[PDB]
Amino acid sequence: VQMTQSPSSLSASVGDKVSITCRASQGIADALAWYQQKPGKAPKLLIYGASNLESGVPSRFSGSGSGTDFSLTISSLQAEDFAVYYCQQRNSHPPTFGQGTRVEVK
Amino acid sequence: LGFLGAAGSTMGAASMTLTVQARNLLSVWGIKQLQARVLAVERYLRDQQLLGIWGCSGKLICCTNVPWNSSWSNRNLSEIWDNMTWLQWDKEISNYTQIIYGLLEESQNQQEKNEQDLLALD
Amino acid sequence: LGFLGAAGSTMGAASMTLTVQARNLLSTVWGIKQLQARVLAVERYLRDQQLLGIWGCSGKLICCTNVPWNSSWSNRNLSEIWDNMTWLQWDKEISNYTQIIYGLLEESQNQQEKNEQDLLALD
Amino acid sequence: AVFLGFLGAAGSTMGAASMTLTVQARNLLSTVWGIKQLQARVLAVERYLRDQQLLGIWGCSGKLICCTNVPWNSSWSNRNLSEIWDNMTWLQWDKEISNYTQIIYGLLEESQNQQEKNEQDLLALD
Amino acid sequence: NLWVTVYYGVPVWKDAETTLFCASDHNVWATHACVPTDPNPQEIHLENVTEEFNMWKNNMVEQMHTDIISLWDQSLKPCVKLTPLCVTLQCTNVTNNITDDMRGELKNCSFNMTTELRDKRQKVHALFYKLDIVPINNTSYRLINCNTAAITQACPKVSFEPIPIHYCAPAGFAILKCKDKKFNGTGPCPSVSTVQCTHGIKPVVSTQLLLNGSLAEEEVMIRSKDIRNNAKNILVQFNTPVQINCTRPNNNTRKSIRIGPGQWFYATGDIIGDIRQAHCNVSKATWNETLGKVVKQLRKHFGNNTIIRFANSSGGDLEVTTHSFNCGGEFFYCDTSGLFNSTWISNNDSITLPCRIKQIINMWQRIGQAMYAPPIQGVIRCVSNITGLILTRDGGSSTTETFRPSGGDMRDNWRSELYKYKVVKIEPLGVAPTRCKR
Amino acid sequence: NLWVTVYYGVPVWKDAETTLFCASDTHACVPTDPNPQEIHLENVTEEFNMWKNNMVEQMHTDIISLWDQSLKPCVKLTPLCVTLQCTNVTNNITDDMRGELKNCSFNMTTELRDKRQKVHALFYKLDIVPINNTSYRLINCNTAAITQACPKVSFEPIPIHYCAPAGFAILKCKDKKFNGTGPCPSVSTVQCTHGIKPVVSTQLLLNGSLAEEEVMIRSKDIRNNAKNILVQFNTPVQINCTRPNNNTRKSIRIGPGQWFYATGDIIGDIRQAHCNVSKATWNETLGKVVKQLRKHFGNNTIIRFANSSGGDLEVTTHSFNCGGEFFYCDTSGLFNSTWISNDSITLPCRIKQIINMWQRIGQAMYAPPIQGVIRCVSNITGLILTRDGGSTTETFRPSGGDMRDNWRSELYKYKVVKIEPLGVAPTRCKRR
Amino acid sequence: DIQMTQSPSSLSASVGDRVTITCRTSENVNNCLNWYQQKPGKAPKLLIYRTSTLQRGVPSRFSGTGSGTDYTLTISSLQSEDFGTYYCQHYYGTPLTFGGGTMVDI
Ligand SMILES: *[C@@H]1O[C@H](CO)[C@@H](O[C@@H]2O[C@H](CO)[C@@H](O[C@@H]3O[C@H](CO)[C@@H](O)[C@H](O[C@H]4O[C@H](CO)[C@@H](O)[C@H](O)[C@@H]4O)[C@@H]3O)[C@H](O)[C@H]2NC(C)=O)[C@H](O)[C@H]1NC(C)=O
Ligand SMILES: *[C@@H]1O[C@H](CO)[C@@H](O[C@@H]2O[C@H](CO)[C@@H](O[C@@H]3O[C@H](CO)[C@@H](O)[C@H](O[C@H]4O[C@H](CO)[C@@H](O)[C@H](O)[C@@H]4O)[C@@H]3O)[C@H](O)[C@H]2NC(C)=O)[C@H](O)[C@H]1NC(C)=O
Ligand SMILES: *[C@@H]1O[C@H](CO)[C@@H](O[C@@H]2O[C@H](CO)[C@@H](O)[C@H](O)[C@H]2NC(C)=O)[C@H](O)[C@H]1NC(C)=O
Ligand SMILES: *[C@@H]1O[C@H](CO)[C@@H](O)[C@H](O)[C@H]1NC(C)=O
Ligand SMILES: *[C@@H]1O[C@H](CO)[C@@H](O)[C@H](O)[C@H]1NC(C)=O
Ligand SMILES: *[C@@H]1O[C@H](CO)[C@@H](O)[C@H](O)[C@H]1NC(C)=O
Ligand SMILES: *[C@@H]1O[C@H](CO)[C@@H](O)[C@H](O)[C@H]1NC(C)=O
Ligand SMILES: *[C@@H]1O[C@H](CO)[C@@H](O)[C@H](O)[C@H]1NC(C)=O
Ligand SMILES: *[C@@H]1O[C@H](CO)[C@@H](O)[C@H](O)[C@H]1NC(C)=O
Ligand SMILES: *[C@@H]1O[C@H](CO)[C@@H](O)[C@H](O)[C@H]1NC(C)=O
Ligand SMILES: *[C@@H]1O[C@H](CO)[C@@H](O)[C@H](O)[C@H]1NC(C)=O
Ligand SMILES: *[C@@H]1O[C@H](CO)[C@@H](O)[C@H](O)[C@H]1NC(C)=O
Ligand SMILES: *[C@@H]1O[C@H](CO)[C@@H](O)[C@H](O)[C@H]1NC(C)=O
Ligand SMILES: *[C@@H]1O[C@H](CO)[C@@H](O)[C@H](O)[C@H]1NC(C)=O
Ligand SMILES: *[C@@H]1O[C@H](CO)[C@@H](O)[C@H](O)[C@H]1NC(C)=O
Ligand SMILES: *[C@@H]1O[C@H](CO)[C@@H](O)[C@H](O)[C@H]1NC(C)=O
Ligand SMILES: *[C@@H]1O[C@H](CO)[C@@H](O)[C@H](O)[C@H]1NC(C)=O
Ligand SMILES: *[C@@H]1O[C@H](CO)[C@@H](O)[C@H](O)[C@H]1NC(C)=O
Ligand SMILES: *[C@@H]1O[C@H](CO)[C@@H](O)[C@H](O)[C@H]1NC(C)=O
Ligand SMILES: *[C@@H]1O[C@H](CO)[C@@H](O)[C@H](O)[C@H]1NC(C)=O
Ligand SMILES: *[C@@H]1O[C@H](CO)[C@@H](O)[C@H](O)[C@H]1NC(C)=O
Ligand SMILES: *[C@@H]1O[C@H](CO)[C@@H](O)[C@H](O)[C@H]1NC(C)=O
Ligand SMILES: *[C@@H]1O[C@H](CO)[C@@H](O)[C@H](O)[C@H]1NC(C)=O
Ligand SMILES: *[C@@H]1O[C@H](CO)[C@@H](O)[C@H](O)[C@H]1NC(C)=O
Ligand SMILES: *[C@@H]1O[C@H](CO)[C@@H](O)[C@H](O)[C@H]1NC(C)=O
Ligand SMILES: *[C@@H]1O[C@H](CO)[C@@H](O)[C@H](O)[C@H]1NC(C)=O
Ligand SMILES: *[C@@H]1O[C@H](CO)[C@@H](O)[C@H](O)[C@H]1NC(C)=O
Ligand SMILES: *[C@@H]1O[C@H](CO)[C@@H](O)[C@H](O)[C@H]1NC(C)=O
Repeated sequence: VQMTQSPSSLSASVGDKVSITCRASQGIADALAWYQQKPGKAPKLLIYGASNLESGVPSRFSGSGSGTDFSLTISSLQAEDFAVYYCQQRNSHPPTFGQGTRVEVK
Repeated sequence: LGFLGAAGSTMGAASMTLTVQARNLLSVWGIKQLQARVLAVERYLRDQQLLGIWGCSGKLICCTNVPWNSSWSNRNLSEIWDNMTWLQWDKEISNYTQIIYGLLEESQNQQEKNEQDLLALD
Repeated sequence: LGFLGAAGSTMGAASMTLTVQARNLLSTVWGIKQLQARVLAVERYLRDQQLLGIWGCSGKLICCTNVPWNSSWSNRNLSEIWDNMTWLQWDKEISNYTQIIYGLLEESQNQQEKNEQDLLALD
Repeated sequence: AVFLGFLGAAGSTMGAASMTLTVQARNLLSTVWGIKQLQARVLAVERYLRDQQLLGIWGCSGKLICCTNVPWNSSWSNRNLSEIWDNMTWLQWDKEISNYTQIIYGLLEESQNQQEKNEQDLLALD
Repeated sequence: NLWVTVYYGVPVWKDAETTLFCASDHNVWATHACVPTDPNPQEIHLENVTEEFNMWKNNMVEQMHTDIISLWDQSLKPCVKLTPLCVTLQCTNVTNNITDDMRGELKNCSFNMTTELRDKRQKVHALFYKLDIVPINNTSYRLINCNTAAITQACPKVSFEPIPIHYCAPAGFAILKCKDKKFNGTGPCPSVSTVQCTHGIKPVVSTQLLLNGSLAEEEVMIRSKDIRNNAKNILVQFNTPVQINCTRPNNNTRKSIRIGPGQWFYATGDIIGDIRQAHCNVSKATWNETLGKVVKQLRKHFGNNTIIRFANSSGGDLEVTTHSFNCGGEFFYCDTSGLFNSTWISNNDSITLPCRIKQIINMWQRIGQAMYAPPIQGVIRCVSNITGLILTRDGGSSTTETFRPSGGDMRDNWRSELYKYKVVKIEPLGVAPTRCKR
Repeated sequence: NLWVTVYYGVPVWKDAETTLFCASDTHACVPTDPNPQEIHLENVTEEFNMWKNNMVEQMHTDIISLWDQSLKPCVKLTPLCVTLQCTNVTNNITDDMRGELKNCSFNMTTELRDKRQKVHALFYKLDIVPINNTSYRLINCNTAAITQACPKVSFEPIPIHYCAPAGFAILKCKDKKFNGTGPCPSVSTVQCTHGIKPVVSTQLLLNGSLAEEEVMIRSKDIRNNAKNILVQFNTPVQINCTRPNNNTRKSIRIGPGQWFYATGDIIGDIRQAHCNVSKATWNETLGKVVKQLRKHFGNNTIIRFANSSGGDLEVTTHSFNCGGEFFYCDTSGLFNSTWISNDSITLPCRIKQIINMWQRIGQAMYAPPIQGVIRCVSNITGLILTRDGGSTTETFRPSGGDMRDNWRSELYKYKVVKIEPLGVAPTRCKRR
Repeated sequence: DIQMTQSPSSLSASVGDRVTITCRTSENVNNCLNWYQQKPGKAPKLLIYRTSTLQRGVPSRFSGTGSGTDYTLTISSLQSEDFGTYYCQHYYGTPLTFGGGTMVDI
C-alpha cells in the first residue's frame, strides 16, 4: 500500500489548531499509526489504530479516519510540536510510510 | 468385526470395538441432508457433554467413584461381561440409567472438581 | 435452583451449579428459523469448548491455570469477590480485561506448558 | 484480533512453528443462498469435530502437543531431528509423510490407546 | 466392590424414525442431487443378533413415498402448463390404415390456439387418445378434466426411466437388513446385518404386477399384513422373473406447436404407417409355472385342499383395473384379464394383453393436478420382468378362494422392496459395573 | 529411538474447492465489509494457477444467480409479442441515425381484461425484426421469455468480497510479476478478497485493477492460438461514453400494477451514442502492450492490431452498461495499427434494450429506457485479445463474451486452501 | 497452419489382423489429437479424443497413444465394421486440421 501525506509544507503559529492528512492507495480499515520526528532525533509513535493515543502522549494529539482517509489533529500547536509527522500503514506487508509533513513556525 | 459387528458379542468382547462404533457417529435431497448432518452433530455433542460433565472427556472407557447399587442389577461380573450382550444390559437397566447419570454428575465432577480445586493449594 | 437460578447468588454459591447452566447450552417459515437456531446453538457451544481446549481446560467446568492474577484487572480480595459479589457484577467489572486474560491463558499455558511437558516426558 | 498471526509460521521451521499452535487453532471454527451459508457453517463444525474425535481416539483430547507410545518407523521418514525440526517446515513435512499418515493414525488407535485404556482399567483396579 | 464404568462406542441401538437421504451411482427423481455411493458398500453381518422387523409399519416406506411425491412435483413445476388447451375441440375418427380394434381409440382433433404472436391465432391439429377426451355435449369435445385439474406438460428432456435410489442413514443411525431368506415381513429375523444404505431401489410405478426389482432368494413369498383379513393386500414376491414384452407398435411423430414465449405444446402429430393396438406378451409356460408356485404358497395359509382361483380386477380406477406402467415415457394400461383367469384344483406360446395408452394422467390420486405425457417419437418396445404381484382376496366366507389383482397405492410397491430394512439409532453411551475405581 | 508426536494447530494446508460467502458494505451477501488485514507468509512459496481457479466458477455462478433473482419479481413482457406497425423516426435525424429508431404502434391490453388500447413506443432497430408491410415484432419475443428489469434496481457494479468458510483460507499472491501460473514467492493469507466490481464487458476490461509495475500479458497457453490473452494495464485509459439523446419514459400499464416502460419520445436532436478515448494515451498504451507481446513473439516480430473477425454483437463490439443503457461500441477505430520493430478516437455505439446476457436459451431481459442524457467515464484497465495465427507478423484482435475471463482478471492472485490442523512428527518424547 | 502426415495412406488387412495407423504432425500439438472413422457416405465417427481417451460407445478394440508430434491408433483385431477411412485431427490452436486419411480395405 502506498501512502500519500499532505500538505508537505504546513506552517502555523505556536497557538494554532492544525490538521495533517494522508491517503492510502487501498483501504486499510484502522490499521494506521502516526509518528513524530524531531530533527536529529528518533521518531516517536503518537497514534496507533488510527484513533488510539499512546501512553506518554498528551491529549493535544488526536487521530481520526478510516478506510483510505486519515488525519492527525493538533488542537494547539505548541513549540514542541514542530516536527516531521509520518503516516504509516500496517495493513499489508511490507510496512510503508508517507513522505512526511514538516510543520514550520511562521 | 466392523461397525456394530460386536453387537451380538458379549459385553466383554464388545468393549474392544468402542472406536469402531465411536468413529461412525460423525460420518428434496438438499435440506434433508443438512438436517441429517445437524442432527448427527447435536446427538454427538449431547453425548460428549455428558462425558464431559462426568469427568470422562476424551475417553471411551471411564472409571468412576460411583459405587454400583445392587438395586440396579444384582448380577455378578461373570453374568454381565461373559454371558451377556450390551443390548441385553441396556434393556435390563434402562429404568436406572438416569439415576446413574445423576450420580455421575454429582460425584464425578461437582464434588471431585472442588476437591481438586482445594488440593491445588494444599 | 434450576437454570440461571443462581444468577442472583454470590459467585461462590453460584460456582456449585455450573452443570445446571452447562446442560442448557445444547438443548418454510418456522422451518428455516428452527434450523438456524440449531446451528447457532452448536457454533456458540463449540466456540466456548474451543477456548477451553486452547487453555488446557477441556472436559472441565472449573479449571485452574498458571496465569497469575494482575491487580490492575481487579484489586478486590477473595471475600469481596466470591462471598459478596455475583457473576453478573463480576462480568461487568471484568470486561476490558477479558481479552487480555484469554490471550495470557492461551500463551502462558497449554502452549509453553505443553512444550514443557513435552520436554519433561522426554527423560 | 483472533485472525492476527494466522499461518504466520507456515514458512517457519517445524520447531518454531510448534510455538504457534493456538494461533492456527483458534481460527478453525469461526433460500439456497441461505442453505449455502448453513452448509458452510455446518461443514466448519463437522471438520472441527472430526479432528477432535481423532484426538480423543488417540488419547490426545484437549492437547495441542501430544506424546504417544508409537515408535517412529524409519520407512516413513529416515530424517534425523535436526533435519525435521530445525531445517524443515510443516508443509514440506506433510508432503513427505502424507503417504504414511493413515498408517500412523491406524497405529495411534490400534497400537496404543485401545491397549493403554484397557491397561489403565486394570491398574486402577488393584 | 463394583463401580459404575462409563463406556462410549457401545454397540446398542433402538428403533428410530429419522430423515434418510439418498445415494446413487436429468431425471424426474433428481438423482443428481444424491451423494455418490460407496464404490464397495460395507454390509456387516451381525452374528448372533436377532432383530424384530415389521414391513407394515416400516417408516422408510412412508418416507420414500413422500420423497417420490416431492420429487415429482419439483420436476413438473418448471415445465410448460397446458391451460390454453382447455378449449372446444372438433374431433373426427382416424381412418388411416386402422385395425378393427383401433376404432374410436384415436381422434383427430382440431382447435384454435394462439401462435408466435399473442393476437394471431391458428387452427392446429393433434391426435388424442379416446381416454384423454370427454364429450362436451355434435363432434364438440374437450380434454379430460381440463377445467377441474391443472394439466402440466412434462418436460420432454426429463427422463421417466427409474434410476436406483439408495436410502442412506444419518451418521449415528444405521440401517439393519434382514438376511432370512424365508422372512415373511413381520417378527424375529435371526440373521441380520447392518448397512450404510439400502440396495438400489428403482422407483418403478406400476399396479397389479411388480415390474423389475428384487426376486425371492429361494421360493415365492406371500406377505400380508393380516392374511385372514380379506381387505388387506397380499404382496407376492417371485423367485424367478417372468419376462413381459410390451410395445406401442405405432410409429409416432411429435408436432411441436408454439404455446408461449419459448414454450411448446407437443402434440402426437401424425402416425407413420398403419395404426395397431399396443400390447404386452408373456410366455404361457412361464406364467403358468409362476402361478403354480403362487398357488402352492397360498395353500400354506388357505388349506391344502382349497381351490385357488385367479380372476381379473372387479373394478375401480383405470390405474387399478388395468396394469399401469411407463415405457419410454408412454403410459400403458394393459388388460390383465388374460393373465388372472384360472382355477387351480388341489391334486412355445404367449398371452397377449391388449393395452391402451394415455397422455393425460393423474398419478398419486391428487385433486386439481394432472400431467400431460408428451409423445414419444418412433415405435416403443420395452422388456421388463415381473418380480411379484399385488393380489386381493375376495373372502366372503367355502372350499374356494378367489384372488384378483390390485394396486394403486404405490407404498405397496416401495414396501415390496423396503421389507427387509429397518432404521435404528445408535446409543453409543452406556454404563456397566466393573471393579475399576477412579 | 523416536516416537510419534501428534500436533494440532499445524500451519499446513492443501488445495481445496469450497463454497465461498460474500462480504459487502444485496441480501445474499454478508453486510459490514471484510477486514482488509492480511498476514504475510514469510518464506512461503505457493503455486498458483489463475486458469484453474475455482473461485472464478463460483463468482460466475453467483453473479448469474443474483441476476436471475433480481429479475424474477419484475414485470414479464409476454403480452408485447404482437405485430408492431413501425415507421421510421424522421424528427431531427442525423446521417448516422437514419433507420436506427422506429416509431412502432400496437394494440396493448389495458388494465381491464376485456378492453384493448392503441399505444406506441420507439424501438431501436436492433430490438425489432420483420415479419415478412411495416409489420415488425420484438426480436426473439416468440423464442425467449423477455423480462423487464425493474427501473428501481440499478445495474451499477458494487464490489463484492469473497470470503472463506472457517477452516479455509484465501492465499493472495503479492508478486508484482506474477503471470497467472507457477510459484509465487510472496504470499499472504486473507479472510476475504479485495472488493471486486462485477463489471460486465467485452473486449475492454473496465474499472478493474491495474498492474503494479508494467503491463501484464497472461494466457493459459500463449502458444495456443485458440486461447484468450488477458492484458492488464499499469495505467488506466479514460473512456468517455455518452447517449446524447434526451429521452422520455412512457409508462404503459399492462397488468394489475405492472408497467411496461417504453421510450416515449426524444426532446431535441437525435444523435448516435459514442465513446471517446484520448488518441495519445491509447497509442502509448498499445505501445506498452506491443513491448510486452514481443517478449513472447520476438523482438523483430511486427505486432498488428485489427478489429474482431466476427461473432455475436456482444463480442464484435465493446459491450457495456452505461447508466442503465446497453452500449455496443465499434472498436475498429481502436484496434487498427501495425507496429514495426491532444486528439481523440471516437467509437460509434449502438444501443439495445433487449439483452440476452450469458447467452442462455429461452431467456432475455428488457432494459427500461433511462430518461435524460447519459454520460459515463470508465477506466480501461485491460484487454481481452486473441491471435490470428498462421510469418514475422502477428495479428491481435479483441475477444471476450465469456465473463469468466473478466472475473478471472481480478481473481488471478487468489486461491482457496483448506487448513489441515493435525499432523504427526517424530520426537523423543514418550507417553508416560 | 499445422500440417498432418498420416501413414500408411492405404492399408490392406483381413478380419482379426492388428492394424496400426501413425499420424506425424509438423509441430507439437501437446496430446490434442483425435481419431475418426469415416464410412462411405457418412460423417466421421469419433473414435478417440485427447490422444488416448476412448469415446463412450466405441468398443475397447480401439486404443490410441503418442506424444509430441507422433501419435498412433491401434486396432487390436480388425472387424468387418472397422473398414473405412481413418483420420487424425489436431485441436491445438487454429485452424483445426485433418490428416490425409488412411483407407482400410479388404
Ligand atoms: C424395467 O427395466 C427395463 C430395462 O432397463 C426397462 O426397459 C428399458 O427402458 C428404456 C427406457 O425407454 C429403454 O431405453 C430407451 O430405448 C429407446 C429405443 O428406441 C431409445 O430411443 C431411448 O432413448 C431416448 O430416450 C432417452 C431417455 O433418457 C434419451 O436420452 C435419448 O436421447 C432418446 O430420446 C431409450 O434409450 C431400454 O431399451 C429398455 N430396455 C429394454 C431391455 O427393453 C423398463 O422400462 C423397466 N420397467 C419399467 C416399468 O419401466
Ligand atoms: C465505472 O466506474 C465509473 C466511475 O464511478 C462509473 O460511472 C458512474 O456511474 C454512476 C452510476 O451510473 C453514475 O451515477 C449516476 O449519475 C446519474 C447522473 O444524472 C444519476 O442520474 C444516477 O442516479 C440514478 O440512480 C439514483 C439511485 O438513487 C436515482 O435516484 C436517480 O433518479 C437515477 O435513476 C447515478 O447517480 C456516475 O455519475 C458515474 N460517474 C462517472 C464519473 O462516470 C461507471 O458506471 C462504471 N462502469 C461500469 C461498467 O462499471
Ligand atoms: C524465513 O527464512 C529465514 C532464512 O532461513 C529464517 O531466518 C534464518 O534462520 C534462523 C531463523 O529461522 C536464523 O538463525 C538465521 O540467522 C536466519 N537467517 C536469515 C538470513 O534470515 C527466518 O526465521 C524465516 N522466517 C519465518 C517467519 O519463517
Ligand atoms: C456368537 O456366538 C457363538 C456361540 O457362543 C460364539 O462362539 C461366537 O464367538 C459369537 N460371535 C459373536 C460375533 O458374537
Ligand atoms: C440403592 O437404591 C435403592 C433404591 O433403588 C436405595 O433405597 C438404596 O439406598 C440404594 N443404595 C445404595 C448403596 O446406593
Ligand atoms: C453369578 O451368578 C450366576 C447365577 O445365574 C451363577 O451361575 C454364576 O456362577 C455366578 N458367577 C460367579 C463368578 O460366581
Ligand atoms: C438473595 O439474597 C438473600 C439474602 O438477601 C439470600 O438469602 C438468597 O439466597 C439470595 N438468593 C439467591 C438465589 O442466592
Ligand atoms: C477485603 O477488603 C475489604 C475492602 O477494604 C475489607 O473491608 C474486608 O475486611 C477485606 N476482607 C478480608 C477477609 O480481607
Ligand atoms: C472499561 O474502560 C472504560 C473507560 O474507557 C470504563 O468506562 C469501563 O467501566 C471499563 N470497563 C469495566 C470496568 O468493566
Ligand atoms: C516399518 O514399515 C515397514 C513397511 O513400510 C514394515 O515392513 C516394518 O515392519 C515396519 N517396522 C517397524 C519397526 O515398524
Ligand atoms: C542429520 O542428517 C544430515 C544429513 O542431511 C546431517 O548433515 C546431520 O549432521 C545429521 N544430524 C544429526 C544430529 O544426526
Ligand atoms: C507417495 O506415493 C505415490 C504413489 O502412490 C508416489 O508417487 C509418491 O512419490 C509418494 N510420495 C512420497 C513422499 O513418498
Ligand atoms: C430380471 O431378473 C433377472 C434375474 O434372472 C435379472 O438378471 C434381470 O436383470 C432382470 N431384469 C431387469 C430389467 O431388472
Ligand atoms: C408371518 O410370520 C409370523 C411368525 O410369528 C406369523 O405369526 C404370521 O402369521 C406370518 N404372517 C403371514 C402373512 O404369513
Ligand atoms: C406377441 O405375440 C405375437 C404372436 O401372435 C407376435 O406376433 C407379436 O409380435 C408379439 N409382440 C410382442 C411385443 O412381443
Ligand atoms: C386431421 O384433420 C386435418 C383437417 O381437419 C387434416 O389436414 C389432417 O391430415 C388429419 N390428420 C390425420 C392424422 O388424420
Ligand atoms: C422378448 O423379446 C426378446 C427379444 O427381444 C425375446 O428373446 C424374448 O423371448 C421375448 N419374451 C417374451 C415373453 O415374449
Ligand atoms: C373381467 O373379465 C370379465 C369377463 O370374465 C369382463 O366382462 C370384465 O370386463 C373384466 N374386467 C376387467 C376390469 O378387466
Ligand atoms: C378365461 O379362460 C377361458 C377358458 O378357461 C376362456 O374361454 C376365456 O375367454 C378366458 N377369459 C379371458 C378374459 O381371458
Ligand atoms: C418411422 O417412419 C420413418 C419414415 O421416414 C422412418 O424413417 C423411421 O425409421 C420409422 N421409425 C420406426 C421406429 O419405425
Ligand atoms: C409516433 O406515432 C404516434 C401515433 O401512433 C404519434 O402520435 C407520435 O407523434 C409519433 N412519434 C414520433 C416520434 O414520430
Ligand atoms: C508464466 O510463467 C511461467 C513460469 O514457470 C512460464 O513457464 C509460462 O510460460 C508463463 N506464461 C505466460 C503466458 O507468460
Ligand atoms: C468526443 O469528441 C468530440 C470531438 O469533436 C466531441 O464533439 C464530443 O462531444 C466528444 N464526446 C464525448 C462523450 O466526450
Ligand atoms: C473525458 O472527460 C474528462 C472530464 O470531463 C476530460 O478531461 C477528458 O478530456 C475527456 N476525454 C477522455 C478521453 O478522457
Ligand atoms: C472490421 O474492419 C473492417 C475493415 O478493415 C470492416 O469492413 C468491418 O466491418 C469491421 N468489423 C467490425 C465488427 O468492426
Ligand atoms: C485504419 O487506419 C487507416 C490508416 O492507417 C485509416 O485510413 C482507416 O480509416 C482506419 N480504419 C478504422 C476502422 O479506423
Ligand atoms: C430534456 O428535455 C426536457 C424538456 O422539458 C428538459 O426540461 C430537460 O432539462 C432536458 N434534459 C436533458 C438532460 O437534456
Ligand atoms: C480512473 O483512474 C484515475 C487515475 O488518475 C482516477 O483519478 C479516476 O477516478 C478513475 N475513474 C475514472 C472513472 O476515471
